[PDB]
Amino acid sequence: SKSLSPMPQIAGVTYYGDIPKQPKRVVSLASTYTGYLKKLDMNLVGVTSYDKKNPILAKTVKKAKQVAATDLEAITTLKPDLIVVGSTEENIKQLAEIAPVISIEYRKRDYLQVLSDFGRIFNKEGKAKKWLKDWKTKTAAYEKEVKAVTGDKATFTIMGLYEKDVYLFGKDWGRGGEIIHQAFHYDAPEKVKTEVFKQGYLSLSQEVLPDYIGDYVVIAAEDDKTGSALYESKLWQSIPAVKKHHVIKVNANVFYFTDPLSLEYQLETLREAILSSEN
Ligand SMILES: [Cl-]
Ligand code: NA
Ligand code: NA
Ligand SMILES: [Zn+2]
Ligand SMILES: [Zn+2]
Ligand SMILES: [Zn+2]
Repeated sequence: SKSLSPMPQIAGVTYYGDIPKQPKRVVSLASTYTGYLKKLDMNLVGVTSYDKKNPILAKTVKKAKQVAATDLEAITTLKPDLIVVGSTEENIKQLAEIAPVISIEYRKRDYLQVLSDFGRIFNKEGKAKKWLKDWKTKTAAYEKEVKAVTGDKATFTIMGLYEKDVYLFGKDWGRGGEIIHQAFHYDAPEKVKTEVFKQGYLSLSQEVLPDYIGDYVVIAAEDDKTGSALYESKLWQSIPAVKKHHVIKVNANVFYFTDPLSLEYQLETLREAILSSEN
């Protein structure tokens, strides 16, 4: 009985059932996408734990219930007309019995394309287009502002800390890489381009970190103590970028994401942090 989405065929997008064009009660089970749906003025009745822990996005979804993909009863009771999942979810069959499902395979469309793709699915092209135009202009302007500080050839490395582990990231695996490498067009060290960019991420032992850091490093973490032992180490303190105060420590609870709401916060945060590196 719902007016239907035109359900365009788009790389990475799979539809289960007849997707509504104008869903009124959306459950997002994919934190990668929740804020895209919010930007397009969807009514989110269910979101994920990650969404509730995202201090920027959470402010806009207070009325949504936190749910996990296993919460068949809670999701049913929310009476959704659309469920959104990532393609690695394992109970899509059961979810699609509750409501139509859109399943997205990560990385098939880039962080900007995802928004315009949802614009086509929901006939919200104008909202997507306006946001994307503003983003293009603003990021070009900000690229000039930050390269006025660093120079145009400065290298950046994206890093994240989790538990006792260290990771590097490329241009399209979160942690600020989309803004640093795609929006600001900062280069990365050669070793990062060669070893990290294709896969998107790389597990590293701490002792080799100096070899992967050039001018600047952006480091994501979920709490301000995860990195404490690393930061006090002689190894870390030996790195030229560290000596120069070219370390930018960011809050992973928002910096994991690439939705428009998270990005707006990240963009201003990174712009200000690059300026502040020269205080
Ligand atoms: Cl932050
Ligand atoms: Na966590
Ligand atoms: Na500023
Ligand atoms: Zn129950
Ligand atoms: Zn550029
Ligand atoms: Zn400096």
